[PDB]
Amino acid sequence: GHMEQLLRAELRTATLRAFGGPGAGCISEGRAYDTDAGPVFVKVNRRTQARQMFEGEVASLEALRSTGLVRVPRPMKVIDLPGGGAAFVMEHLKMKSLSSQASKLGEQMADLHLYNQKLREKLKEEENTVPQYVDKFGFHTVTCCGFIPQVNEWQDDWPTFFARHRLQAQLDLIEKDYADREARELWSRLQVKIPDLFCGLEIVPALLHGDLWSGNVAEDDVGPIIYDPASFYGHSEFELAIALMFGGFPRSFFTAYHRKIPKAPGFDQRLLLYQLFNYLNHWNHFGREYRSPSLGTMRRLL
Repeated sequence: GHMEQLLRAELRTATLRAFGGPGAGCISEGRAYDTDAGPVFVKVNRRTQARQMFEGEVASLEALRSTGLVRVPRPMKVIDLPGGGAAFVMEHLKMKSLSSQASKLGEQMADLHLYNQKLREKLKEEENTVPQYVDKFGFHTVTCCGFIPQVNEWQDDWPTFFARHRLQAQLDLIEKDYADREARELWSRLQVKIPDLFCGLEIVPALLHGDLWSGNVAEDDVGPIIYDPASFYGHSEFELAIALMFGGFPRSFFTAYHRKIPKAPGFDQRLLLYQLFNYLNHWNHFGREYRSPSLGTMRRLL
């Protein structure tokens, strides 16, 4: 069976009539189909690592949806395609661009980073008493930021996790593909200074969307919607690094967010360490074009 007949088999509808345009106006890829059981959105990708990439997104969607705090599209099915790759069926929402609900979202995001912390505090009262806190950084599965199968192996210390499984992840493929001299030299000097940027700070693992830029965030008649997660447990300030970079966010959004999680001492230097990951990752996805920002950033830190 091809794409439409396979979608009909797994969704149990005879209709699957389509509507909408490229990503319904917001999502980068995708088409919307009206089926017997209401509407769905289908994302297609014909690379080999498509299923895994999509299986990472369902874990991400599964984990944010289970906190009740933010509205994400409900995963539905992941169908392997005969011509290579996979299709990912999901609940279809109608989406406007984030304007009025930018106040509501900043506090939804703020709650989401504090959710796992409210869980630890419940377990404290539970222990002394005469739904599960995550004490480590990482994720139970491979979620992808793009088409790079990432590693979310649980590490206990955040600077450790981030340096080896985020930054080194990227500067390794940058060494293989580009053989960039200024990159390896700068990275060897930076890697030692990272521990000095998190002193005077206690970090409680926070569940992150993982790619929260202005183009992965919308709104509804009901409220704000986020989508396209690359989720893991990390440092809440990381979530904002990509959000700032391509700034389509209203000041509404950060006025709310920082009411609950205010900017801690050292915010503005760790901001650079996190935007550094995104610059590297974009170098690897989009070309040498991101070399000037990537290196100018490690230059800046030192």
